[PDB]
Amino acid sequence: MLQGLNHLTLAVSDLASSLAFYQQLPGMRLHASWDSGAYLSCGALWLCLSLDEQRRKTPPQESDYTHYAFSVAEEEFAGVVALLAQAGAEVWKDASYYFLDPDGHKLELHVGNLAQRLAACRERPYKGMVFFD
Amino acid sequence: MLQGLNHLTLAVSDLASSLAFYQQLPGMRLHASWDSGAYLSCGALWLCLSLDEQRRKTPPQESDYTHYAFSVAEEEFAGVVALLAQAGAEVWKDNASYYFLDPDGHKLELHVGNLAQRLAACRERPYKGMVFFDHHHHH
Ligand SMILES: [Mn+2]
Ligand SMILES: [Mn+2]
Ligand code: NI
Ligand code: NI
Repeated sequence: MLQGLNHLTLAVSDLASSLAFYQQLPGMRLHASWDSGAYLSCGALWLCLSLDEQRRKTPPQESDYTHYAFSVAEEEFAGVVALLAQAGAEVWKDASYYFLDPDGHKLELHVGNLAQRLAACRERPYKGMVFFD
Repeated sequence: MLQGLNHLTLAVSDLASSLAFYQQLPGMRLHASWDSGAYLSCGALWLCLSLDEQRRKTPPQESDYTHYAFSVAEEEFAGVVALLAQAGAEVWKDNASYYFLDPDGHKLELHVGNLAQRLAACRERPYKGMVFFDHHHHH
């Protein structure tokens, strides 16, 4: 039986460039690096960077909505966003902040879990929404 | 401070096709669905499906190595892979890991072991040019 996400692996074109970008994020931690990848963690998240020359840096309008979001407390959301604004991180769309990584992977800062989102969705459902017990 | 992965959102071309696929995985559980998306959980993972016009069934050779792996216990790895083999899930890379695609071509994986165990394995035998940053006394 599946117990959860084991690891998230992102294909990167320049490992040193990607390592600088993720090391600036508070909570991100570098455990090891080698010639074609690196191992990082962020809380329980095991993040793996994999060097891939068949990885393009893609502008956000030319990729789909697949994105990866990281948890930030409400009291610290404003701080982290200011840190990425000062760093010059490019935003790709409009309690969330959407920013890309050096290769164009769509990332997000988000406050709230799945339980708070379903509760909000109960009080105001989307079109055709069904809840399952 | 970033505390961890908040949610993983996958773009899908057929929402109903995708929910059949992910619900076939034991432990994958559906909480809500609507016209253009769904909310699922798997342990602590919050998985979100988002219906997208601009999404192709991408062949594995035409996409990069970005993939998403799910944890399975050692005693149950064979069962879950056998379940996906009988279901006909397309494999995207040879072989404690099993690499399979979802109906849109998102690269997935089942894996036994965590990052602490992989780091231990890597220190017994490192990759090319590997440098470790958690202090150890392995020789
Ligand atoms: Mn999101
Ligand atoms: Mn993997
Ligand atoms: Ni040894
Ligand atoms: Ni020591």
